[PDB]
Amino acid sequence: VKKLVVKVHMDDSSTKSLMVDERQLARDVLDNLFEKTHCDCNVDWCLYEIYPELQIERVFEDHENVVEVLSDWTRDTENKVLFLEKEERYAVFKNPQNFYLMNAKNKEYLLEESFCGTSIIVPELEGALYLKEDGKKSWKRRYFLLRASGIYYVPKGKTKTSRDLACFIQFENVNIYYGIQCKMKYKAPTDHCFVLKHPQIQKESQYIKYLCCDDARTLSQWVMGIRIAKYGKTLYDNYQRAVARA
Repeated sequence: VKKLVVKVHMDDSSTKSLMVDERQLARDVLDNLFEKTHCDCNVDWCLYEIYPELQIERVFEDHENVVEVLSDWTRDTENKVLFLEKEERYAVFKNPQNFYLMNAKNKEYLLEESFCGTSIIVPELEGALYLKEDGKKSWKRRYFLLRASGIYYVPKGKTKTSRDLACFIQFENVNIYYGIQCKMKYKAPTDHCFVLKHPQIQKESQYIKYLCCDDARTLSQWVMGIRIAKYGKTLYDNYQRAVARA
């Protein structure tokens, strides 16, 4: 019964307003746009969330309920939905070797082990990243480790062993975003930044976590890796559903 009008922004500055009820997923809105825009229907097409105030942005995952995501938005919000190509969204499924470390046979076997087993296998990703200090234009280099449940950090004066590892954040409690203009705004070492915060946060908060990578490659590895850990088999299912429409 619950209905909502969503203004979807196109790349050429134009907009297309759709009627979206409480039952529609990002998958359904995309199929609707596919018919109306007459696009090539490639897997990179996605819904894209932008927060102009906090200057953060992320892809919608295809299984996400659109109304539910927009219900977190304030009445006076500046937030926009965009329809554009993001080739990073399913990068692991096109080239799994770029993340889990190749021909069609070895690509298939690697993905079936990582996604089609009993539990998911998350890339063995670890490295130092710059974490922003709460409310301060100050950044600190800490060693981080990617796990199935969340990201773990090495406390200053501890070792890499799992017993010494403390949990930084759990993926259940955050969406992952790109950080925009973090270098200029907060004196981030680079602009290769990702942002971890709860869907409900719509303004400045200490619980918005800002992480800066040394290069563009490191950013790509962490965003893809965290999305694998957070979304798991559903992300694989999203991709298979997208290939069938291409």
